[PDB]
Amino acid sequence: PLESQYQVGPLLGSGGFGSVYSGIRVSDNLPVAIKHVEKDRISDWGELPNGTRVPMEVVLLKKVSSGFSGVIRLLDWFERPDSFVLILERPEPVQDLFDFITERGALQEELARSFFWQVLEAVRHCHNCGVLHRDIKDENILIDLNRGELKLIDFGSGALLKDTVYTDFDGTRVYSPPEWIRYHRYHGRSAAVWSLGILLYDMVCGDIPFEHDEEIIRGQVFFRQRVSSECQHLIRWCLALRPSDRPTFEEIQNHPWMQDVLLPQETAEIHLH
Ligand SMILES: N[C@H]1CCCN(c2cncc(-c3[nH]nc4ccc(-c5c(F)cccc5F)cc34)n2)C1
Repeated sequence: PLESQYQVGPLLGSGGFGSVYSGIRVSDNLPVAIKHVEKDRISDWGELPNGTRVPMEVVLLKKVSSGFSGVIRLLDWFERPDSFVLILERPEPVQDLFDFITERGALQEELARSFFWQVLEAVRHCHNCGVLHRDIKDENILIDLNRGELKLIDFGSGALLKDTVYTDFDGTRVYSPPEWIRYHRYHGRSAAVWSLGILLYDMVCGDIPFEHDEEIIRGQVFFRQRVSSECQHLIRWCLALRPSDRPTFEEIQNHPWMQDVLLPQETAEIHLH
């Protein structure tokens, strides 16, 4: 059962994603997150190998939860009469990248370089497992403050990775590529790289670059903060209006601005602790 397995604490959040409660596995005080969601509010269904009709979020999660990674992992789940309850990891102390930036203002480039890299590595992981997150942002990235490690969260907008076109999008708008805005059509990888450019700008500037459809499609990036020239270049390269002019993951990771990254543990010693 559940309540017998987990001792539910206070509500951590609630929204489209449902309601998230702080919790702890009784077996070993492991800190966990307990996410509840009503079936009636589930749009994207799918099924496990054994063919169980579960939320696509569960399918994906299970696919990226094997072994170590920068993705909060799904420990266990439960089906209820009118809802699904997922048991997910819970760093402690932890803080999402949104509040972190909101608190600290634009980040130092060395810190951003560390964070972004970890992000990239986690997205390459997801794609290896054939999963497309579809909603990468500072709100869906948690920071394990004592480790300096970032974890991806919220796969309820995700999709199985595919080489053909996507015509559905239910992720964050201002983070949506121009090709979706204009044509309602996009491809996995390249649309991902567009959101990774929004994120990078977001870190180094403290706020996303575009706000209106007009801005997203014009593709003009103005820097509100003092950013290195190498960094503005990588950012403008990810925000290339034409999907095929955007860099590949390997290209992003091989960008000058991305050399000499600090490992997590030092990132924490230097910028968090
Ligand atoms: N739109 C996003 C924004 C954040 C909440 N959302 C989701 C969606 N799917 C999984 C998890 C989630 N899985 N494990 C967790 C441990 C802590 C906290 C956590 C936290 F550290 C700080 C504030 C709020 C929190 F919810 C969340 C966790 N969270 C929706």
